[PDB]
Amino acid sequence: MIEQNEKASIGIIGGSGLYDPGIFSESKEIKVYTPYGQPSDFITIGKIGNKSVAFLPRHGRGHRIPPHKINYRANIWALKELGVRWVISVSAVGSLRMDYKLGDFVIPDQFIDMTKNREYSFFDGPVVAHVSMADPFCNSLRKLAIETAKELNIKTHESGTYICIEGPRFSTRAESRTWREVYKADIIGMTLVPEVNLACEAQMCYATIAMVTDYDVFAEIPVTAEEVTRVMAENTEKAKKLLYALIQKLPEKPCNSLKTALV
Amino acid sequence: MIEQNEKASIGIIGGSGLYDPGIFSESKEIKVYTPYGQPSDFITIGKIGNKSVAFLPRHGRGHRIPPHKINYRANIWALKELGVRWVISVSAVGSLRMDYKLGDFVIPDQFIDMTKNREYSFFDGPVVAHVSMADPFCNSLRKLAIETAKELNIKTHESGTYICIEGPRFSTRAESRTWREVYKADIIGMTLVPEVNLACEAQMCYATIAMVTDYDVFAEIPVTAEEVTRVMAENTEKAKKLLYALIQKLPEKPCNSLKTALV
Amino acid sequence: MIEQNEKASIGIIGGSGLYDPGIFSESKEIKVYTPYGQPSDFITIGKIGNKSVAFLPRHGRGHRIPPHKINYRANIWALKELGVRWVISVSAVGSLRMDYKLGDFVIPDQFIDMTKNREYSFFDGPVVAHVSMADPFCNSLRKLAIETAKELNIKTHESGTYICIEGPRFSTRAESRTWREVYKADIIGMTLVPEVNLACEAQMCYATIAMVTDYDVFAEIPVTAEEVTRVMAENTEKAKKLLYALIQKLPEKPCNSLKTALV
Amino acid sequence: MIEQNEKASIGIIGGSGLYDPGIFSESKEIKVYTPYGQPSDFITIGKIGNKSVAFLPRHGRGHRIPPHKINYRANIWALKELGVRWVISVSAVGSLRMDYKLGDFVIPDQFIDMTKNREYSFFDGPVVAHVSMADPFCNSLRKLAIETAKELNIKTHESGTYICIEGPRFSTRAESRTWREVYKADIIGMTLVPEVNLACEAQMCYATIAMVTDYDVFAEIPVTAEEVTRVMAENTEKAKKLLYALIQKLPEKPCNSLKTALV
Amino acid sequence: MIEQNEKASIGIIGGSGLYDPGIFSESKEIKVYTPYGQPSDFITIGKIGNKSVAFLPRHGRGHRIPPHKINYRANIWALKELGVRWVISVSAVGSLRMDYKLGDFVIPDQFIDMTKNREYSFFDGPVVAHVSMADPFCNSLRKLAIETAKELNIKTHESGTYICIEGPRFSTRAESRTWREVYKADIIGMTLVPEVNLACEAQMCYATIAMVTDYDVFAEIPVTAEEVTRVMAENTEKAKKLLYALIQKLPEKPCNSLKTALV
Amino acid sequence: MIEQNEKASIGIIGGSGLYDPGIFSESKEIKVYTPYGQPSDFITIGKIGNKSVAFLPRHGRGHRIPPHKINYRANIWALKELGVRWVISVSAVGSLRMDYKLGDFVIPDQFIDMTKNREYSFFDGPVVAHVSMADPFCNSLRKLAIETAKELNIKTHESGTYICIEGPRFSTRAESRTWREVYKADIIGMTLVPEVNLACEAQMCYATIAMVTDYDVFAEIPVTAEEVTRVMAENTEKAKKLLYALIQKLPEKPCNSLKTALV
Ligand SMILES: CSC[C@H]1O[C@@H](n2cnc3c(N)ncnc32)[C@H](O)[C@@H]1O
Ligand SMILES: CSC[C@H]1O[C@@H](n2cnc3c(N)ncnc32)[C@H](O)[C@@H]1O
Ligand SMILES: CSC[C@H]1O[C@@H](n2cnc3c(N)ncnc32)[C@H](O)[C@@H]1O
Ligand SMILES: CSC[C@H]1O[C@@H](n2cnc3c(N)ncnc32)[C@H](O)[C@@H]1O
Ligand SMILES: CSC[C@H]1O[C@@H](n2cnc3c(N)ncnc32)[C@H](O)[C@@H]1O
Ligand SMILES: CSC[C@H]1O[C@@H](n2cnc3c(N)ncnc32)[C@H](O)[C@@H]1O
Repeated sequence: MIEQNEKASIGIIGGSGLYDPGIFSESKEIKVYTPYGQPSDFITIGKIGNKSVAFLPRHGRGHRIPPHKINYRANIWALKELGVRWVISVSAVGSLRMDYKLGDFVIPDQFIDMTKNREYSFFDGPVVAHVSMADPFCNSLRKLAIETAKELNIKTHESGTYICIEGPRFSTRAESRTWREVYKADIIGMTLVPEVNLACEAQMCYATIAMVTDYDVFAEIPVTAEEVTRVMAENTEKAKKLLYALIQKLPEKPCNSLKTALV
Repeated sequence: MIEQNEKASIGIIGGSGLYDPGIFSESKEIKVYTPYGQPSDFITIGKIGNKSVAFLPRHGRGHRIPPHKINYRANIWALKELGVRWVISVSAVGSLRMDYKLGDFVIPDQFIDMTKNREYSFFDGPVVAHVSMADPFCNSLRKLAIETAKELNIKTHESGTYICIEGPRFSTRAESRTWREVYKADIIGMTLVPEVNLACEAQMCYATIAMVTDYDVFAEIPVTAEEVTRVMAENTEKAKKLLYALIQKLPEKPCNSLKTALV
Repeated sequence: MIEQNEKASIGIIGGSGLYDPGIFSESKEIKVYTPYGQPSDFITIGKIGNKSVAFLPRHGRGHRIPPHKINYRANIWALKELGVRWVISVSAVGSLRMDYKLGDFVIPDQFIDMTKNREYSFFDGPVVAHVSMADPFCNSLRKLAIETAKELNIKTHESGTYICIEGPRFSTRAESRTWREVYKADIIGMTLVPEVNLACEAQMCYATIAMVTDYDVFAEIPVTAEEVTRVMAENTEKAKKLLYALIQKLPEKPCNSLKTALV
Repeated sequence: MIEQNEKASIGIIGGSGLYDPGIFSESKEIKVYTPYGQPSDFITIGKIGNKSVAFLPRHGRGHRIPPHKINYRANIWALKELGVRWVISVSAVGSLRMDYKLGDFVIPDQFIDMTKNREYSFFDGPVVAHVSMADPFCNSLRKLAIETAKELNIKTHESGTYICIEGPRFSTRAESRTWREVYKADIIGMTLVPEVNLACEAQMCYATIAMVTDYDVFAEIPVTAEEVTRVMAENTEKAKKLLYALIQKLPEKPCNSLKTALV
Repeated sequence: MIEQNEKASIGIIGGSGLYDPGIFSESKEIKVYTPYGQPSDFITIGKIGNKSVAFLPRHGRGHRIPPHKINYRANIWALKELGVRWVISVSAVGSLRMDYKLGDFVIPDQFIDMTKNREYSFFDGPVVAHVSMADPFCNSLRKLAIETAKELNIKTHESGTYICIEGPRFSTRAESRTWREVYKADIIGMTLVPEVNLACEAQMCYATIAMVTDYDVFAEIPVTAEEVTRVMAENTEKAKKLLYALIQKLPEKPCNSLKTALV
Repeated sequence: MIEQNEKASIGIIGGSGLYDPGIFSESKEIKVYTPYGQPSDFITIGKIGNKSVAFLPRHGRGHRIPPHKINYRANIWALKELGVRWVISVSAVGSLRMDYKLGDFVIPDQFIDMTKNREYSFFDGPVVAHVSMADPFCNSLRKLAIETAKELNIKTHESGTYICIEGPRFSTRAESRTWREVYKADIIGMTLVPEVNLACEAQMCYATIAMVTDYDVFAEIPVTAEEVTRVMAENTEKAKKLLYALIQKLPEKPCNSLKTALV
C-alpha cells in the first residue's frame, strides 16, 4: 500500500550475536511497510562495494524477539519490497556431531522441519502454490559462500542437515539422540523454518551461513543460552570477514520461478 | 508475491441482489492474490465501452458471506493489484426517514461507524497512517453519479448520512430511534465500513450508490431480509442502467494524499 | 456430534448472585456438547411442576467468568440441544433513573447494544441470516412475567430500555449521562448482548427479569461490585418466588421462525 | 441452527484434479449450515443408482483453498448434517517407493500425522472424546474399494501407510529420506489429517482411494505441482469408473463406537 | 516469571511527538518481562530530583505502532512490575470546540469510550473485577498537574471530556458533529482507552496532560497527521517544562483499592 | 494484579481418574489470578504433615477439558503465585513395551515432544529465555519418588521416555510402531508438554509419576478411553498411598535458576 523507493539487491538476516553486522560504511534505518505488520526491526540499508545491501536482525534490538514469535512473513515481505534477490542468513547453531566443532562454520544443504506453531507460507488462497524444496537452499549462493570461506581459509563444513525445532526450550537428551542417530541431522537451530520457505516463495536465492556455538546435549555440560552468546561473540570477527567478502563476490542476479508450483 | 498482469481501472463492488451486475459483454473470472487471503469470490474482469472493469460481489456466490465475515482487506487489496482507481459500490440500505420511498437511490456524503468486530486498516505498523475522512467519499465520483442519475431521470437523493451497524441482526426500535432522532442519520446498512476506509488507504476514489430497500423499524411491519431481497430485485434494472452509464462517463483518472496521513 | 438424551423445555440463565436458583427439588448436573466449546458450567436439569427445566449460571461456579469472556454461543447452543423453547434470564442491573429503585424488578422491552468485539451470531456463512430484533424480547414471555409479578404483588416496572456495555469496568459519569439523557436508556448491564440475539437465532422465546442492584453513577456513592452482590443477596428470595411461579405458568409451547431472516 | 431437509447416505470428498467428479446424472448445489463456518464449496447432491450422494471438492472452486486452510471441521459437519454414513476420499499422493508406478491407485490402511497447524477435533470440552485410530480407516469400505478395483481390473495396491505433511511446500530430500527409510511410509500427501480424524469422531465409515501422481523427491526431477495436476488428469477417467462402481456397491449402512471413546 | 530489580515510583507514557521526553539527566534502557508480550519499546529509567522515573513512548521507536495495535496490557504491566504508583500520560488530541485552541493544554476529567477492537482488562477470570470509574482519572494527580500549569503560567483548561475513537482513520464530519453536539465531548484521541482502565485495575494513580494539536474537522482544512506532528513539535518545550516540574512536585505515594471491585 | 495471600510449597497436578486426590484432611477451594485466564479448576489448598499443599486436576471438574485445550500457562502460573517449589504430576499413560504392565508405575527421566498445537512458554519477548532441558525432570524429586515406591514396595520402573502426542485421538498402529521402534519411547501420553517446560521456566522442581493404564495398540484390543479410566480406577488407592508418603518426605526447598537461560 506504500511505494517503496529504497532498493537493495542483497539482504542479510542476522541471528544471535549479530545485531550489528559490522559491514556498513554509511547507512540509515528505514521502516518498511508489510501487510503482515512489523518486521523484527527497522531495515538498515547502505552500499557495500557496488551493491546496495539491506540488513535486518531477526531477533530485533536487544534480542527481544524469540524464534517462535518472529514475524517471518513481514521480514521476508519487507526484503521483497526492497527488491532483494539474494538473502544471506547468518545463524547460531548447535552441533549434533563431534566433527562440527565450536566456531566452525557450516553451509547446510538440507533441513528437517520440527517446528510446531508457525505460519509457513505467503499463499493461503485463492492462488495456491506448492513450492518444491527438495534442495531447499540456493545452490549458487551456497557455492559462492563455500568459495569465499576457502579463499579466506576459514574452517567451514560444506554440507549439513539443519534440524529446526520450535523452542524456546532446548532439546531433551532423548530428542537429541533422535535428531542425530535417526533423522541424521548435523546441526540444530530454531529459526531457519519458515524463513527459508518464505524466501523461496518470494523467489529469492537464500542460503545459510551457520556457526557452531555449542554441542547441544553432547558435551559434559549441556548447551545454555549463555554459552551460545559467548561463543558467537568470540567468532564475530570471522563471521564479518566472511560476510563482507561474500557480498562483494555476488553477481548482479542469481526458487527463481513460481510457474510450476502454482496449481 | 505474484505479478498480476490483468488490469482494470474501474472496480464495482456489488451488494445484496447484485451477484450478476448485467453490465458485461465479454468477461472472465480470475483469482487474485492477496496477503489477506480470500476475496469474496473470483473477480469478473471485462471491457465496457473503452474501460476495463473488475467486478466483485461482496457477499460471494449465493450470498454466502455475511457482513461481519467479509474479507474487506482482501477485496480492496485485490482491486488495488488490478490497478483500480475508481470504486463504485452498489448497496441495499434501509431508510430511517419517512420522506424517502422504497426504490429511491441515495448517494451518501457522510457516514457514522457503529461497527464492532472488524479489521479497519491496512496499516498496522511500522508505517503508521491516519487517513483524513472528514468527507469520506470521493467528491468527483459522487458528482458524476449524481449527474448520471439526473441525465437518466432516476430519482436519487444527492446527500445523506449512512450509519453502518455490525449485524447480522437488524436494529432494535430503541437503537433506530437513536440513529434517526439523535444522530440524524438518513440510511442504514452493514457493509460500508471498513470498505470505504480501506479504499481511501489504497488511494482509490470510492463512492456508494445506495438503494432504499426498506424503512427499517418504521413501517407497520419492520424490515426483514426477505423484504430487502424483494425490493432490491424490483429495482435491479434501474441500478444496472445507472451503473452502465456511470462507468462510461468516468475520466481515465480521478484520498490521493497518503503523504500527509503518514506519521 | 453427540446425541443429547436429556430434554428440557424451559431454560433459566442465572446472573450475578444466582448460582443457586433455589427452584429445584430433585436435579442433576450434566455436561452438554457444543461446537463452540464450554458452556459456563454444567447444566442443572430437573422437574418443576410438570416441566423439565434446565438451569445454567452464566458466570459459572464461583462467579469465575466475567461478561466479556462468557461463551454465549456455547450456552445458547447447549440449551437448544436440550430442546429448550423458553429462556428466562435473571440479571442484575444498574438503574439510570431515580424511579427504578433498588430491589425493584424490571421486565425490559428494548435494548441498545454498546458492547465491543463479542461474537454476535451463530450464522457466519454459508447460510446467512439477519434476524429482526425491532421488539427484541419475546412478548408472550414478557407478558407472563408481568402477570406473575402482579399476582405475587412484587414491585416491577413493565417496560424499559437496557443498555448493554462491554465492561468489565463500570461507566464514567460522562458515559452514563449519555446513556440516560441521550440514548434514553433506563437500566444498564453487561450480559444481555449477545445472549438475546443468539436466543432469537435459535428460535427461542427469550425474556429478561432484571433486578435493580444499584444506581450506577447517580447515587452519592457510585456503583461498586460489592454493592451489586449485596443488593442482589437481599432480594434473592423474591427473585426465586417470581421464577418458581412463572415457570409453572408457562404454556407448553410459545423469533419463532427463521424463514424471512434467511437470505 | 437450521433444519437440513436434504439427505445423502454417501459422501465423496474430491481432491486435486477432481473438482468435477463426473458421476452425477442430475444434481444441484446446496449451502449447508455449520457452526464452523464455510465448507470448501457448496455441496453437490444428486441420486446415483439407488442412493443419494453428496460431493464436496476439498480445495473448492478453482482449487482456491490450500491444504493448510481447508475447513475440515465444516466439511465433515456438513456431510454429517446431510446424514452421510460412508465417506469416500479421492486424493493425489506421491509415492515414496520406487516399485509403485505413476497412475497406480493405493487404498491405504495406516497413516502417520506430521501436520502442524490444524484443528484436529470436534471435541474441545466439556464432552471429552479420545477416539481409537489404531486402524484409522473403515475396514468394510476399504474392502469394498479393493473388490471394486479387482472387478474392474484397475491396478491398485491393497495397503499402505500415508504420511501427511503440513505443506504447502513439498518435502526436502532429508525429510523424504526420513519418511521412507525410517518411518517406512509408502505414500505422502497433505490433506488426509484431520479429515480422517473428524470423520471417525462423526461416526462415519471413511476410506481413501489415493492416486500416485509423482515420486516425491526420488525421480530425476523432483515433484512439482504441475506434475501432480498433469498425472491426475491422465488418470481421472479410471478414477471416475472406480468411484461410480463403488458407490453402487455400497450397502445401505456400514468408528460407530463413540461410547468407549467418551471419558 | 522474572524478578524485576529495577524500581521507579513514577511512570511517564509519552504520545505523539514525545519519543524523547527531554527530562532525564542520566538514564538507561531496560527490557521488562510481561505475560502479555512486548511493551511498546524498552523502558527508559533514571533519577529526577529525588524520584526514580520510568518512561515508555506508547508508539515505540520511530512511531512504529498505531493506536489500535499498542500492547496496552504489556505497557501497564511493565510499569506495575517496576513499582510505579503515579502514571502521567502526555498526549496529542484534537479539539471539538473553537475555544480550546492549538497549543493549549487540557487536563481531562472524564472520557467516553468509542473504541472497538481492544483488550480492556487484566481480569479475564477466575478473579472477576469490575472497577468503578465514575471519575476515571486520579484526582490528586490532576490537581497537581493543574497547580503546576498555574505556577508556570502555561495556558491549560482544567476539565474536559476526552472521546476515544478506534482509528486509525480520523472522524467523518458527521461523526465529529455527533461527538460534540451529542456526546458533549471536548477533545478527541485514539489512545486513552484502555490505558486508563488498565492503570486503574493496576491500582495506579493515572492522569492525562493533553495538548490540542488540531481542530479535528472544524477548521477550514481538516486534521491531518502532518498537522498533528507539526503542532506537537511547536509545543514540546512547554510540555517538557510542565512535565519536569510536575514530576518533582509529586508526593512519595498517592483506584488504589481493588477490594470493592472484586466479585 | 492481585496479592495472593494463600501459600503452598508443594503442588500436585492430578490427571485422569484423579479428580479427588484423597490426601487432604481439611482443605478449601480458591480462585487464583493469572494473566492467562482460567486454570483448569479452583485450586484445593490444605495441610498434610508440616506442609501446605495445593492441588489442581488438570482436566477440571468432570474431566471437562481435553489435553489440547488445557490452559497449561494458567495452571503453572497459579502454582507459582502460591509459592509452589515442588510439583508432582500424576498421570495415566499407555505402555509401548510389553514388560511395562498395567498398573505398574513409571518415573520417567526423558521425553520426546510430538505435540502440535500448544503454547510452549511464558517468554514471548522482550525477555528471551531458552531453558535447558537435557534432563527435563527434577532429579531430586524423581529420586524421592523412587525411594518412596521402594519403601512402600509398589512396583515402579525407575526410568523411561515419555512421548507426548497431541490428541485427542489415540495413535494409529503405524505411529505407535514408530514411537517404539524409531523414537525408543517407553510410555505415551497427551499432557506432559508444555506442563513440564513451563514448570522449568517457573523454576520449579517437577516430576511425573505415571501409571500404565493400557498397552496402546499392542494388546489384542487397542486402547480406548473406557479402558484408561477403568485401569486408573483399579489403582487409585495405590497412587494415593505413594502420593501421601512422597509429600511428607519432601525437604523444605529443592531448573533452580534462569540466569544462564536468559539471552
Ligand atoms: C541465543 S540462545 C538461542 C538461539 O540459539 C540457536 N541455537 C544454538 N544452539 C542451539 C541448539 N543446540 N538447539 C537449538 N537452537 C540452538 C537458536 O536458533 C536460538 O535462536
Ligand atoms: C439481504 S438482508 C441483509 C443486508 O441488508 C442491508 N440492509 C438493508 N436494510 C437494512 C437495515 N434497515 N439495517 C441494516 N442493514 C440493512 C445490509 O447491509 C445487509 O447486508
Ligand atoms: C457482580 S458486579 C458486575 C455485574 O453487574 C451487572 N451490573 C450491575 N449494575 C451495573 C451497572 N451500573 N453497569 C453495568 N453493569 C452493571 C453487570 O451485568 C455485571 O455482570
Ligand atoms: C496440486 S499439487 C498439491 C497437492 O499434491 C498432493 N501431493 C501429491 N504429491 C505429493 C507429495 N509428494 N508430497 C505431498 N503432497 C503431495 C497434496 O495433498 C496437495 O494437496
Ligand atoms: C500523529 S497523528 C495520530 C495521533 O493523533 C492523536 N489525535 C490528534 N488529533 C486527533 C483527532 N482529531 N482525532 C483523533 N485522534 C487525534 C491520536 O491519538 C493519534 O495517536
Ligand atoms: C481418559 S483417556 C485420555 C487420557 O489418556 C492418557 N493416555 C493413556 N493412555 C494413552 C495412550 N496410549 N496414548 C495417549 N494418551 C494416553 C492421555 O494423556 C489422555 O489425557
